[PDB]
Amino acid sequence: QYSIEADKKFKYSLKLSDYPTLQDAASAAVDGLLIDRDYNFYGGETVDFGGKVLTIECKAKFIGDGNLIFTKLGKGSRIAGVFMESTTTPWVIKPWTDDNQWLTDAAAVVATLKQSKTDGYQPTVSDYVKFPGIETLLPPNAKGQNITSTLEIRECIGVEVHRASGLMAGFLFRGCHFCKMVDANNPSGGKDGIITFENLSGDWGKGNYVIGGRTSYGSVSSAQFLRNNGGFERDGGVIGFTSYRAGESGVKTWQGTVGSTTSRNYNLQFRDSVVIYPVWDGFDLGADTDMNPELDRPGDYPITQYPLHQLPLNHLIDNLLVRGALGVGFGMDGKGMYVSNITVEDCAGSGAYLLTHESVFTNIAIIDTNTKDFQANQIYISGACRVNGLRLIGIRSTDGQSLTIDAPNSTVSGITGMVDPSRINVANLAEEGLGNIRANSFGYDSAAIKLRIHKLSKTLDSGALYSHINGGAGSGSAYTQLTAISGSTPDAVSLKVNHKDCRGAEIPFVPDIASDDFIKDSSCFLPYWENNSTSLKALVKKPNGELVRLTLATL
Amino acid sequence: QYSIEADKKFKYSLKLSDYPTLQDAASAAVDGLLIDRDYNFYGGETVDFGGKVLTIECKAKFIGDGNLIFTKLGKGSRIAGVFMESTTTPWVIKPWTDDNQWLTDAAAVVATLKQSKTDGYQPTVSDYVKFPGIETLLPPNAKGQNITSTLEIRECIGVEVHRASGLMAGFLFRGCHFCKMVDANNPSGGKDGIITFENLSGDWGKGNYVIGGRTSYGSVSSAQFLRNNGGFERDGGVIGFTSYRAGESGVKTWQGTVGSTTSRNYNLQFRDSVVIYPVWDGFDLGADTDMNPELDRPGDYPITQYPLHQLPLNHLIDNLLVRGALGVGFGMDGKGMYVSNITVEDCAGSGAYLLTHESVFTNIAIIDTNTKDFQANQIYISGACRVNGLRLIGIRSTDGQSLTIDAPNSTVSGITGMVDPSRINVANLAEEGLGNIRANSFGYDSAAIKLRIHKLSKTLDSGALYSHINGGAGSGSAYTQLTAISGSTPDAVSLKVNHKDCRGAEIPFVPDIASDDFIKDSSCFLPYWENNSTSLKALVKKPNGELVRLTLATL
Amino acid sequence: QYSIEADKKFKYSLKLSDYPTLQDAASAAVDGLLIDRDYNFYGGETVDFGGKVLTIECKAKFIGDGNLIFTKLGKGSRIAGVFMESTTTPWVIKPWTDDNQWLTDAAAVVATLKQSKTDGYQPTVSDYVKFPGIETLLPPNAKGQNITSTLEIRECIGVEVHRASGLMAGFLFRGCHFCKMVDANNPSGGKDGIITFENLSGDWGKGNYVIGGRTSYGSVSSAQFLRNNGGFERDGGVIGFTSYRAGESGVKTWQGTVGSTTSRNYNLQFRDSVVIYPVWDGFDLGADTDMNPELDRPGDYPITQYPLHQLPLNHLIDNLLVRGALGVGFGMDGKGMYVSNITVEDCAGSGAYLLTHESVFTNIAIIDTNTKDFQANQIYISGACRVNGLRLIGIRSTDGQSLTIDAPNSTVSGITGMVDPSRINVANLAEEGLGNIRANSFGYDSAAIKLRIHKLSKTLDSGALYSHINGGAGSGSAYTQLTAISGSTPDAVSLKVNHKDCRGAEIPFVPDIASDDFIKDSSCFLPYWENNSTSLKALVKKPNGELVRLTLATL
Ligand SMILES: [Ca+2]
Repeated sequence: QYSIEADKKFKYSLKLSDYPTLQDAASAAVDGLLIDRDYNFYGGETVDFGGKVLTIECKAKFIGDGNLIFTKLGKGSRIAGVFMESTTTPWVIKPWTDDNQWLTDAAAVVATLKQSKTDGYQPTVSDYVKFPGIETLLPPNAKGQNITSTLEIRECIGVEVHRASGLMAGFLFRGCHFCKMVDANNPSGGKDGIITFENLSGDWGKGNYVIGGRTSYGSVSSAQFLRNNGGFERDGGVIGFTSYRAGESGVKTWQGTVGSTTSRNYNLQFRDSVVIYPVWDGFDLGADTDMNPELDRPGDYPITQYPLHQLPLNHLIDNLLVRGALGVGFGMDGKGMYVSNITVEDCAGSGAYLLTHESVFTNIAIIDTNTKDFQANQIYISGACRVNGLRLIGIRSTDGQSLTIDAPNSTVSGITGMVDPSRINVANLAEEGLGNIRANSFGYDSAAIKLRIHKLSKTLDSGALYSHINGGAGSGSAYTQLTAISGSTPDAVSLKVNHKDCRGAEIPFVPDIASDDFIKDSSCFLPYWENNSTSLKALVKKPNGELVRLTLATL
Repeated sequence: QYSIEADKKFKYSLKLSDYPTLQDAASAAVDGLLIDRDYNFYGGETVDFGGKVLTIECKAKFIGDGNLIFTKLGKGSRIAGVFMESTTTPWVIKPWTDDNQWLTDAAAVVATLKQSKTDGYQPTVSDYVKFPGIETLLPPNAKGQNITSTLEIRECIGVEVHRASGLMAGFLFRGCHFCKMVDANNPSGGKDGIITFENLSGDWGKGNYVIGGRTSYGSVSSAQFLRNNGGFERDGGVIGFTSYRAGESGVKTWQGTVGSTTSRNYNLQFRDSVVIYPVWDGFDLGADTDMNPELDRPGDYPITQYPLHQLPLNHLIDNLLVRGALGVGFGMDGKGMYVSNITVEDCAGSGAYLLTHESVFTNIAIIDTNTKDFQANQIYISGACRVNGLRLIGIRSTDGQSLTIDAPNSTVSGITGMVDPSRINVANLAEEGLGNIRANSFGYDSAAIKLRIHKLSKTLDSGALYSHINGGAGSGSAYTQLTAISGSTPDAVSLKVNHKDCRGAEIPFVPDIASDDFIKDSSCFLPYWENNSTSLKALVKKPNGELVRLTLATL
Repeated sequence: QYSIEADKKFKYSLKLSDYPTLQDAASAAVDGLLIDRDYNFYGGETVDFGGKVLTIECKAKFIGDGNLIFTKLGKGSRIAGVFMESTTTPWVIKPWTDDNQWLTDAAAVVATLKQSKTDGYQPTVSDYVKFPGIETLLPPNAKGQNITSTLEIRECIGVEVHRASGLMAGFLFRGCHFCKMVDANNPSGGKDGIITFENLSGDWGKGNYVIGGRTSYGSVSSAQFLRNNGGFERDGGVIGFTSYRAGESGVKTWQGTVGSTTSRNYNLQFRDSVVIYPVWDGFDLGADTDMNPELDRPGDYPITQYPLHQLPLNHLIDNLLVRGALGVGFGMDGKGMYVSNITVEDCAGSGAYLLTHESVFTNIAIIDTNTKDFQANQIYISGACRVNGLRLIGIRSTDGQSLTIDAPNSTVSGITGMVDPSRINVANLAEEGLGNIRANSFGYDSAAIKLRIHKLSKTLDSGALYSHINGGAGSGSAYTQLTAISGSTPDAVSLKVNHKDCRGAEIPFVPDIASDDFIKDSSCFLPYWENNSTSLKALVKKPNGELVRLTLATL
């Protein structure tokens, strides 16, 4: 009698402590499943949840190298608090100092080696490129390691993993749809990506998100996607996420062919997220391979339809922050893209590397990047793009000859910052829509409005409008000067108004007999010097266009 | 004995499968209530939860056309995972192509008709305006449909609905306070608004939020408010939300009278949210009716106190993104408003439609909008407002004569982008606080600093300061030119410095006898031509202000 | 037999109603603990949770003045829905009007006194400074009150408090690590800080966050940190948070010595958050004491290593909004800082007060601040910093002489807004990287490009390039004018091109005999007046640099 009442009035949950294997618990579960004791799993251990909609509450660890594979969870299933930990304590490198300066010297990086499940990462082949010479210097026991404790959700729909954490930990959603990794509680990564949505088989992934939370370390990228397409609804991607110290990149959409098909991604959101101190890049949102690319795209659009780097990727990209990359802050490719509100600070390589065409970039800030001169420039754009608002330069100087922006096919407006103008290369730069203007000068005895024709010279101003103090401060007097370059000497030739408060115009004249072709316009005169009589002459182009030579000033 | 122990140590939850009706389960529930089987409800089915603080966990569907009404939930009650689904599969339209281009032709829209619970929406009367002629062309079976499966929370305080989803689904909070719709899991909408806080009766709504999540489709607006006032504490609104493909608008505060009282809203937050591909508008934050307005405001401030469009709405509006609207990206009205950090891209109608007065807009970006020329301009502001930072123009051209910004009573500073200056209309445009300036020119043999007096001509520059190459690249030589318009020919009259590297000033003279009134200032001279003697003359205004005519240059 | 089955298949939870004290329930709990009845606690009541990982679900109140202390919760424990309420109803002040105008007059503030647990705050000693004279005017029963109902989590790791609320409520994490205050459900504060992470004893705090949610009222700061260091991983801080009407500041990192050691903080995130209507400041992110500072830093870096205000605080600060402060919107100190995307509106004191050195500020907007002239300026920067993008001025005027920006050691670029240029003081202001420029003028018969040398005069332009209409609108004619200041009269001396459509240049001449030193450059001439013969003369500096005087124009 009581049993009838009790079966109706109490919440169903079983606990793993009461079962000899995880499958035994899974098979018996109805609603709740509590992980209340640490569970040692073998790599490839596979649990069949019978299509049941389960709420898996974790208050202990899953311990093992390799993958713990969950299958046949019903839509609406949730896994909370999971903690993955490897059995192996690998050798890790820590390529930064106790003052958070990046180490770049291979020998210094090797000297950091320790056995730990955190506070660094296992070297991989990409480290051989990142730290040149390290391949030879690393001891064999620190090369080729492959330690990750991975929770794999396999071929499920509508499963969410919440508040996950771990040590040498990874989370893989393989062949899943409408799944989410929510509020990741700072798992410390292993050899593989920390959060992966991989859909190389089956239908293109859709509805797969990283929402909130953060990760640390890992040998490769923190959050990554293969063969996902969010549809026009943009149903997938990364929102509200933080990546710290990825061994590769913070957020990565894969490029090129993986196995026999495309790993590329379309129609995802990348918004409201932060990547700090990646060893490679902050955001890597390209789809085509840059160096030595495939000649085809099996499973994707052919090269005949869209050239390399010109896929209609159509991601929704907004409100991203990157700081401290040892590689590139923000990288992408594609055609027809809109990108907005990107802030990149203090990166050793380019702040932005944009292999894009017919794309628009709005309100971009690239602040103290390429600080180790790893790339040619701070921001590169290959194709014919538009940039509307670009902040350049924080507090760092540049000693060498590298460009700040090289966007040779792009049209740009709204640069702010103490950029060295010789380090700008664009197709067209303009402020078409300014109002009435004032140039305010501080810390000088003059104010200047300068002109520079980059075709003539990228390094020398070709003319200027100046105002210069006469006397000293408080004099109530200045002179205005209109200048032109000659013989590569800026300001060589000039007209002045009010020099020494004289209230007159000082007019330059041709220092010898003027040639006919020196005068440009009709109804104008050009003064010139006749030294043989101590006279000024005037070459006059009359209103009718004919030339005459007159005497202008005499002894 | 065991029963005493068990009653104390187990969590209380009952499951709907054990009860014949939802009311029977509600009446028996203590703490938890599990929806473990699909439940078919009749429209208007009303459940009385006895004031109990319940945690309702949904792992199955509520199925029915019409409203499932929950009442008398205690403060702190939570409903998670709810899934609403209609019994009717209606006719829906899908006014976009397989390349995500909007369809605007009525006949093309009619051709998209299919029976589905998603992937489109049921036509409503607003479609008759949006797609002109469609009212005549739609078959009768596709007109006037009214399918929604709505969870209605009625007259409750402190109830939260989390992770809701569905098909033809809606969520209505009627007469509620301190309620939230949290992390909406992409419900696909029906005929009515997807998320509604309606407080037409009782106290003004307060504490009501949409937090996080997203919605898709629906015939009308995704998230909407009637008669809510967040108080000075700004306790309500929309934060962190995404709307896709609203049949009307993404986020809407209602305007005008509904029933017998005001539907307007005050003191709400609209922040950190995204609206993509609405059929009408991204954000519709107006309170007064634009076309054919009421002559009064029953239940609100009278017109005598605040004129139409001048209510002190006082919303907190920041960090919003809109892309792809078929209507207006961002619309509002009100007086005394501050708005910041708004980004609008790729809209067919105006990017921003601002019926505002004595309001401030900071860091606005309106990028490639009014692309179908549906409105007069890309950004319109009616009243006397201030705009501080305005990015205009992405990559699209404008073939016709429409203005980009028409803000005739507004003062604006900080435009960036390749705007056509003839398409700017403002009360005042200025950059008062620039430093020393350099104009850098790429892709031309000259650099230019131009002036345009819009009262004189909106299409022609009235004067310029140029620098032009002498010779070719690398010559180290340029000439500076100061010009003025005459006879509507820009640059008609000019003074040059260093033309052809001559190191002299070429000075324009009056091509005939100068009239007395041609000279402006004392202690100045004006050269002019005397053709009858092949002489230059000078009209001199002496230091004492009197005129004299002198001979300046002779044969 | 049934008991064996039941013990395995039901979720364990006990409820406080079944136990005489909270400790009795804690001791018996296994998994869940339900707070189902209001519980009156005594101040200092301490509960030992036995290291157990518990899920504490609150559906009733903890009632008491003083602290309810939770200890020995296991990592992964969660407390949801907690509601703290005092037993005392104190006297509170409400220093704002029914139109949300701040009250500043002490007598007016005293007149607001009422007994309530909300809608105002208990006066503290800081109010004596904020409202001068109020110390004398407050009745003794409204002074020195100390009412807070505080949930204290003591020396725990990995505990999260979710959806907390209350009246006169506070939340203290003392000596905790890896703890979070998540989705605070608008608790109304008491005398102490609403959310505090205090780590004065033990290891520096790390992993401690406020994530999401909001608070209202309180006598002091809403969210605050003492002796936390997030490490290079930036593992702690405030993300996604809203503070309303703090009695002191919205978000505060403490400064100086507290007790015997440092209260300072390093390496925290402050992002994506909003502070509205604080009585003092929006964000107070300083570490050193401004007024009457300590001569040392026990427990921290010594002054010999880092001077006052020059600590390497290294916080990650981005995407913050402040509106309506009665004090300062955004304040900080430190050296080597990067700060981005800060928006401050409508503050009575300075929008930003930056005691920083060698720091970079990118995309800052300070809009209508120092509105009550409480400080010297709207934005102050003490040290040698860089500002890249600064929006100034909304719609408010300034009647007095206060500066807008005073950043005397800083280099700034990219100011936008209707700033009064006389109210800018910086070390250097420049736009180095503009393209070809157009100045568009509306509402005037002229367009202007002005120059101002602040060393000469902060209030008068020293020269200008103008374009002015000849005739009226549509004439197709303008004149260009190049001017210079003399005798503190702007535009006193000028050269014109095309005045009255004459097609000639009007040239100013020296109104008397020119002195030798009036001419600057070789191969130039300077016209001057010889009144005794009604002649223009020319002072000529020949190509060889020697002077000669010629006759230029004669009767
Ligand atoms: Ca002469």
